[PDB]
Amino acid sequence: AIRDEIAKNTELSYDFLPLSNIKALLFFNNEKETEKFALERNWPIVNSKVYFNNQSKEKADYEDEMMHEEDQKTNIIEKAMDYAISIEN
Amino acid sequence: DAFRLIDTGALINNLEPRQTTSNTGLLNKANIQALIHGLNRHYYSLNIDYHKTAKETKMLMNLHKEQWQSGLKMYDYEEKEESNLAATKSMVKIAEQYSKRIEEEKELTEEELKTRYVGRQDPKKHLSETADETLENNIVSVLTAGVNSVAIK
Repeated sequence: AIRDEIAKNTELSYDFLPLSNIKALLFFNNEKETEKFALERNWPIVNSKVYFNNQSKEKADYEDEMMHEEDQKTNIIEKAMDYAISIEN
Repeated sequence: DAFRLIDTGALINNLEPRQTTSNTGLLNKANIQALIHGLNRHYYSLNIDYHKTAKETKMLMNLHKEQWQSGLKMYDYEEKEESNLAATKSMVKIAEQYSKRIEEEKELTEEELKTRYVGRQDPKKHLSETADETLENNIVSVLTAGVNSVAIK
């Protein structure tokens, strides 16, 4: 549970950590187990550097397609339409 | 106004009621003195109604080609700026009158209250009318700009 909480945090801070630092924060005892966890966490570690950049952006783009969706996103167009029918009721 | 002679003969024998039989009785009685005297002693005045077909009505009623297009035409923006500024400023000056008014104006005798605290040319009401007219407009203003941008591109 500790590993998932920390994993979340470290994205918002930075994009690049060396191999050693990833292991130390998340408290793995094996460096290879570190890189393995990174794939399972859907992070690519390349040449000793994490590239948090990919998945995070991808997720937001995926979230953006759903259905609930117009009033939750809030349209400026909708603001005029809702204001009028209040008055005229 | 429309008129039809009366005969002198009709008035002399006092036979004039014949001409005013079975009617709703609505007569225009505007214009008197010499004019009315002459009318009574010479003609009869009766109503004018206007009948028109709905074909005629529609042709007239129809306006420009650009009439049904105007909502994406919009005001020059320098004037919307001017108007926004004018309304905020004006209400401030009438708001002074309104604050003074409800200092007191809770005594008795209606007309006196209106002279003492300047309840004539009433500030609350004149303010409520201006505030709303400007408010409605500003909804229209935004509505056009957003729509123009998005529809075309």
